[PDB]
Amino acid sequence: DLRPNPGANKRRKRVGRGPGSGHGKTATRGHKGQKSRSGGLKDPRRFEGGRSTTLMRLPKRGMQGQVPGEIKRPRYQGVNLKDLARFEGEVTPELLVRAGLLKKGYRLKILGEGEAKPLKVVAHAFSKSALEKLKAAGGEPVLLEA
Amino acid sequence: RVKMHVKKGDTVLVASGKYKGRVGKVKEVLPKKYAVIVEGVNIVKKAVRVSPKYPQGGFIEKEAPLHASKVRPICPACGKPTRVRKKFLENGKKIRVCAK
Amino acid sequence: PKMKTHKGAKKRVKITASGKVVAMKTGKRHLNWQKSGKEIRQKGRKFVLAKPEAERIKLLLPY
Amino acid sequence: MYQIPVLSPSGRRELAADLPAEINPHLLWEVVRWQLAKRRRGTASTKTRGEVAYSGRKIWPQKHTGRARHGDIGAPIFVGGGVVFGPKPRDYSYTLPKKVRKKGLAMAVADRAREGKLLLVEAFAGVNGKTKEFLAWAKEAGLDGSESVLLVTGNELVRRAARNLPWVVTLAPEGLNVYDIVRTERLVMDLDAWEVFQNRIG
RNA sequence: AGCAGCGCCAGAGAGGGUGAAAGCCCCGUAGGCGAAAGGUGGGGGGAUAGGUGAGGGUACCCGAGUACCCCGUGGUUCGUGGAGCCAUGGGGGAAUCUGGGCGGACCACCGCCUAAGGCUAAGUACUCCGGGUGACCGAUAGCGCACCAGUACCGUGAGGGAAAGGUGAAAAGAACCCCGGGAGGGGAGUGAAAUAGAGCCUGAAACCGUGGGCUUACAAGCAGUCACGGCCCCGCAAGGGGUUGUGGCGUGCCUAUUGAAGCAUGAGCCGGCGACUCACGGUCGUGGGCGAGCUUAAGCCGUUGAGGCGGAGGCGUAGGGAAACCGAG
RNA sequence: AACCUGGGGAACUGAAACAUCUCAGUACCCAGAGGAGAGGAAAGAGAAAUCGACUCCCUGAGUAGCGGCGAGCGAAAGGGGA
Ligand SMILES: [Mg+2]
Ligand SMILES: [Mg+2]
Ligand SMILES: [Mg+2]
Ligand SMILES: [Mg+2]
Ligand SMILES: [Mg+2]
Ligand SMILES: [Mg+2]
Ligand SMILES: [Mg+2]
Ligand SMILES: [Mg+2]
Ligand SMILES: [Mg+2]
Ligand SMILES: [Mg+2]
Ligand SMILES: [Mg+2]
Ligand SMILES: [Mg+2]
Ligand SMILES: [Mg+2]
Ligand SMILES: [Mg+2]
Ligand SMILES: [Mg+2]
Ligand SMILES: [Mg+2]
Ligand SMILES: [Mg+2]
Ligand SMILES: [Mg+2]
Ligand SMILES: [Mg+2]
Ligand SMILES: [Mg+2]
Ligand SMILES: [Mg+2]
Ligand SMILES: [Mg+2]
Ligand SMILES: [Mg+2]
Ligand SMILES: [Mg+2]
Ligand SMILES: [Mg+2]
Ligand SMILES: [Mg+2]
Ligand SMILES: [Mg+2]
Ligand SMILES: [Mg+2]
Ligand SMILES: [Mg+2]
Ligand SMILES: [Mg+2]
Ligand SMILES: [Mg+2]
Ligand SMILES: [Mg+2]
Ligand SMILES: [Mg+2]
Ligand SMILES: [Mg+2]
Ligand SMILES: [Mg+2]
Ligand SMILES: [Mg+2]
Ligand SMILES: [Mg+2]
Ligand SMILES: [Mg+2]
Ligand SMILES: [Mg+2]
Ligand SMILES: [Mg+2]
Ligand SMILES: [Mg+2]
Ligand SMILES: [Mg+2]
Ligand SMILES: [Mg+2]
Ligand SMILES: [Mg+2]
Ligand SMILES: [Mg+2]
Ligand SMILES: [Mg+2]
Ligand SMILES: [Mg+2]
Ligand SMILES: [Mg+2]
Ligand SMILES: [Mg+2]
Ligand SMILES: [Mg+2]
Ligand SMILES: [Mg+2]
Ligand SMILES: [Mg+2]
Ligand SMILES: [Mg+2]
Ligand SMILES: [Mg+2]
Ligand SMILES: [Mg+2]
Ligand SMILES: [Mg+2]
Ligand SMILES: [Mg+2]
Ligand SMILES: [Mg+2]
Ligand SMILES: [Mg+2]
Ligand SMILES: [Mg+2]
Ligand SMILES: [Mg+2]
Ligand SMILES: [Mg+2]
Ligand SMILES: [Mg+2]
Ligand SMILES: [Mg+2]
Ligand SMILES: [Mg+2]
Ligand SMILES: [Mg+2]
Ligand SMILES: [Mg+2]
Ligand SMILES: [Mg+2]
Ligand SMILES: [Mg+2]
Ligand SMILES: [Mg+2]
Ligand SMILES: [Mg+2]
Ligand SMILES: [Mg+2]
Ligand SMILES: [Mg+2]
Ligand SMILES: [Mg+2]
Ligand SMILES: [Mg+2]
Ligand SMILES: [Mg+2]
Ligand SMILES: [Mg+2]
Ligand SMILES: [Mg+2]
Ligand SMILES: [Mg+2]
Ligand SMILES: [Mg+2]
Ligand SMILES: [Mg+2]
Ligand SMILES: [Mg+2]
Ligand SMILES: [Mg+2]
Ligand SMILES: [Mg+2]
Ligand SMILES: [Mg+2]
Ligand SMILES: [Mg+2]
Ligand SMILES: [Mg+2]
Ligand SMILES: [Mg+2]
Ligand SMILES: [Mg+2]
Ligand SMILES: [Mg+2]
Ligand SMILES: [Mg+2]
Ligand SMILES: [Mg+2]
Ligand SMILES: [Mg+2]
Ligand SMILES: [Mg+2]
Ligand SMILES: [Mg+2]
Ligand SMILES: [Mg+2]
Ligand SMILES: [Mg+2]
Ligand SMILES: [Mg+2]
Ligand SMILES: [Mg+2]
Ligand SMILES: [Mg+2]
Ligand SMILES: [Mg+2]
Ligand SMILES: [Mg+2]
Ligand SMILES: [Mg+2]
Ligand SMILES: [Mg+2]
Ligand SMILES: [Mg+2]
Ligand SMILES: [Mg+2]
Ligand SMILES: [Mg+2]
Ligand SMILES: [Mg+2]
Ligand SMILES: [Mg+2]
Ligand SMILES: [Mg+2]
Ligand SMILES: [Mg+2]
Ligand SMILES: [Mg+2]
Ligand SMILES: [Mg+2]
Ligand SMILES: [Mg+2]
Ligand SMILES: [Mg+2]
Ligand SMILES: [Mg+2]
Ligand SMILES: [Mg+2]
Ligand SMILES: [Mg+2]
Ligand SMILES: [Mg+2]
Ligand SMILES: [Mg+2]
Ligand SMILES: [Mg+2]
Ligand SMILES: [Mg+2]
Ligand SMILES: [Mg+2]
Ligand SMILES: [Mg+2]
Repeated sequence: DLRPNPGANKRRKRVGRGPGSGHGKTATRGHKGQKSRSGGLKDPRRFEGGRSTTLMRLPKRGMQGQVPGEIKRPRYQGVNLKDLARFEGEVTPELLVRAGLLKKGYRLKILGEGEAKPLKVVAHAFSKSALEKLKAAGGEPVLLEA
Repeated sequence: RVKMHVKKGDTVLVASGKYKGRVGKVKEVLPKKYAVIVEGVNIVKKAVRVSPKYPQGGFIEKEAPLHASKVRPICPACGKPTRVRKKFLENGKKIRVCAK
Repeated sequence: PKMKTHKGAKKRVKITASGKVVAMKTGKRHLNWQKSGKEIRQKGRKFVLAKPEAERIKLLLPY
Repeated sequence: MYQIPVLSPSGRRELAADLPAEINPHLLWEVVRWQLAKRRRGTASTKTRGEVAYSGRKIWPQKHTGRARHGDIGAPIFVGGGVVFGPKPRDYSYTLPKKVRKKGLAMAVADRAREGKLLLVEAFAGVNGKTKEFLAWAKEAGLDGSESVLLVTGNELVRRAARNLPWVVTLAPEGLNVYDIVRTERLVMDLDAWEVFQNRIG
């Protein structure tokens, strides 16, 4: 294979449009033709009408903030036992983060749909319904404590 | 500095153009313009003279300078490049495969 | 560089898991005085928007 | 394909390989583009109406002057004035996905091998950095020089050889890049270098 | 130095120059040497300054207008907020380890750290200066300055601030004669070339002129177009070129406007300069890699137009609720 | 030349008016340092019976939070590096 004919396979096409020409996009810009098309219109996405923005809706969100900021609290990662049943051996937070769906998330909590393979599953929390599937063919190793 | 180059005042061959092949002693070497005076390129100046003193100056076809690249030094064997060998003390220049 | 999330709109609008935008019913805090029990109840729940829904999406983008 | 030609003092024992079959022309291109774009250097720069020697004083009143209407000379409509959207320096590189870097690499080699040009040598009579030697070795190697050759090898002496030779491009083992591969007609690489090529992919 | 013939070097086939297109002609390049003198120099070595302990009693010392409190303010993401911490202009004003500050009012609990004296290299920033490299510019560009430019010129001054590059390979730069006061020409002469002859390569356009062809003094016009005829011009003819006599038809270009030939805007004419870009983030589409996974950032190693390493981190695999919490709900 | 540190410190502009706010501790005036300057061995961080001077980069994160809760503004711990 030589340097000729590796070119983009018929769809890269850096065909950017040129607005000053005389045919296509002409006198005025691509689109324009009027006024307040010249340097920049307000936002306008979230913003402009000139009237009360749609900001008429209201902040229910409580706890929306506080001076010192956020409170350090344990974060539980929902991990379904359907993907858990995928591999087999002895599932612990170590494994699920080493490769899977933990991502250093503070805590592990298996739960939900899927069918439970037989094995010890060490987690920090179990859904009531999740405890059933694994109980019906496995061990329920709860979290730490100290 | 570094202005130095090929040969000096001695015997040399001319591999130029209008005077290709010719051979002769280089009577002058001006390093500034990187040209040397041999006996080849000699053109006829019509001028009486630039300075009024001495009425008759010469329609002389005197020697015209020549780019120091078209001329090559020479020895027993005709036309040779220039190697250099440090003597038992000084610094002499041997030719392609001989001495001086 | 790096669009900033519009805090004012995050503080009052949650985007659904699909792509819809929800918020609380307007006019339930002040005008109140004595409105049909229907009203104050109808005003408790949240709703979906329409076109500007897409407008507000374009703010909480990193969010 | 599989069976690659191998060269050694003992003879032409043709071995085999594991390189893929399907060659995506486009993918290859992306990688070649990526190499050529990363090497670019955004050295091209021009001075904006801002960065330019001229003053700031308004040149005329703009009223009952009868002249046109202007500010400072630095304005872009003012021969000598600042440039409009003139190029500033900027980086032309990007992070092409690693998976692809490997893909292309294999596919390049594979391609060159499928044409039957990939020769895995081993014997090198070229003792020292002497072009003559390599010129001889290559002569008996089937490399008359009628074909550009990407000589890949760990030995820096073998480098010395083909180094100056025009119709050849020396290169280290890790230097393997689809550009230089595709660039040349023939590919010749030491078995020890084929092992390290095998390490990245094999 | 092209082309043909026969050779050769290459740890050097980067590049530049030589009358045009040279690895081997010249300067270089690869590779390799080199400092009496000045500068630099813990990288290697040497020396000195300095520093190094266990258990018990005593409770002497451990940085003061300081801590701390209050009034006024500053800094921080913190706009007086529930407002701490740090800093301090004003007033009050301690203790030395049962001392004292902090962990976002305050209190108790648990833990952290020792204020009110000072010094400390490296990693970091920049580029007047030197060098290297460019999908950087090529004299309206590029620095304001390729050229004796921060000049000429302008302004009381601060300050403003230009224009202006190129004979040829070599000056061989045109002796001598002729016209002319000179300038400038005409011969002669140099040169491959002189409409390359000296602000001299190329030498476009507007604009001025000389010669020739068609044409015009009863004619009405956005200057053209369609037709026929005549005159001149290339071809033997068929054809084609130029010009315009008569007939038909016919309201400039742009802008702006409901509407312009418009007595609405802009434009003396030519040449050159001149306006939708890039960076980061976003959203849709599209080409391709991989797939319940996908992907790296600084940086390190390599290279000197080579890549590789680096999973920290990001997006995705679960949602719902203000939240506690619960979870295929 | 620029970089740096301290003392002093704007307005246009944004908010589609404007006064808090923004522009910005930017522009600039001033004093001082040097091949750098600043900072620097905890009366620290802040929730881990954890970390262990300082600076610089990546990240954390447009998160936490600040805000005529408008326009906007925007940390730190921790993790990867020099
Ligand atoms: Mg079009
Ligand atoms: Mg638009
Ligand atoms: Mg504007
Ligand atoms: Mg505007
Ligand atoms: Mg507007
Ligand atoms: Mg209104
Ligand atoms: Mg004399
Ligand atoms: Mg005479
Ligand atoms: Mg749904
Ligand atoms: Mg209320
Ligand atoms: Mg009421
Ligand atoms: Mg009722
Ligand atoms: Mg209710
Ligand atoms: Mg995020
Ligand atoms: Mg300026
Ligand atoms: Mg100036
Ligand atoms: Mg101005
Ligand atoms: Mg001004
Ligand atoms: Mg006026
Ligand atoms: Mg006028
Ligand atoms: Mg201009
Ligand atoms: Mg200029
Ligand atoms: Mg000018
Ligand atoms: Mg300029
Ligand atoms: Mg990298
Ligand atoms: Mg080569
Ligand atoms: Mg030819
Ligand atoms: Mg080289
Ligand atoms: Mg050639
Ligand atoms: Mg050459
Ligand atoms: Mg050298
Ligand atoms: Mg020496
Ligand atoms: Mg030495
Ligand atoms: Mg010294
Ligand atoms: Mg010394
Ligand atoms: Mg020394
Ligand atoms: Mg040192
Ligand atoms: Mg000692
Ligand atoms: Mg001892
Ligand atoms: Mg005691
Ligand atoms: Mg005591
Ligand atoms: Mg005492
Ligand atoms: Mg005492
Ligand atoms: Mg004191
Ligand atoms: Mg306090
Ligand atoms: Mg404040
Ligand atoms: Mg405060
Ligand atoms: Mg502040
Ligand atoms: Mg601030
Ligand atoms: Mg307030
Ligand atoms: Mg005080
Ligand atoms: Mg005491
Ligand atoms: Mg005491
Ligand atoms: Mg005491
Ligand atoms: Mg004690
Ligand atoms: Mg005591
Ligand atoms: Mg507390
Ligand atoms: Mg305790
Ligand atoms: Mg503490
Ligand atoms: Mg102390
Ligand atoms: Mg340093
Ligand atoms: Mg420099
Ligand atoms: Mg010019
Ligand atoms: Mg010009
Ligand atoms: Mg100069
Ligand atoms: Mg000069
Ligand atoms: Mg002037
Ligand atoms: Mg004057
Ligand atoms: Mg001026
Ligand atoms: Mg010339
Ligand atoms: Mg001259
Ligand atoms: Mg000259
Ligand atoms: Mg003359
Ligand atoms: Mg003549
Ligand atoms: Mg002539
Ligand atoms: Mg003449
Ligand atoms: Mg002419
Ligand atoms: Mg000419
Ligand atoms: Mg003449
Ligand atoms: Mg003259
Ligand atoms: Mg020329
Ligand atoms: Mg004229
Ligand atoms: Mg005239
Ligand atoms: Mg008429
Ligand atoms: Mg005929
Ligand atoms: Mg015809
Ligand atoms: Mg007519
Ligand atoms: Mg209209
Ligand atoms: Mg008119
Ligand atoms: Mg008018
Ligand atoms: Mg008007
Ligand atoms: Mg107009
Ligand atoms: Mg006019
Ligand atoms: Mg005009
Ligand atoms: Mg970014
Ligand atoms: Mg983008
Ligand atoms: Mg959409
Ligand atoms: Mg895309
Ligand atoms: Mg397809
Ligand atoms: Mg990967
Ligand atoms: Mg980054
Ligand atoms: Mg190493
Ligand atoms: Mg390196
Ligand atoms: Mg190289
Ligand atoms: Mg999610
Ligand atoms: Mg369900
Ligand atoms: Mg203001
Ligand atoms: Mg407003
Ligand atoms: Mg106003
Ligand atoms: Mg501020
Ligand atoms: Mg200040
Ligand atoms: Mg330093
Ligand atoms: Mg320092
Ligand atoms: Mg210091
Ligand atoms: Mg300090
Ligand atoms: Mg200090
Ligand atoms: Mg700190
Ligand atoms: Mg930095
Ligand atoms: Mg980022
Ligand atoms: Mg704030
Ligand atoms: Mg603020
Ligand atoms: Mg600010
Ligand atoms: Mg950190
Ligand atoms: Mg660190």
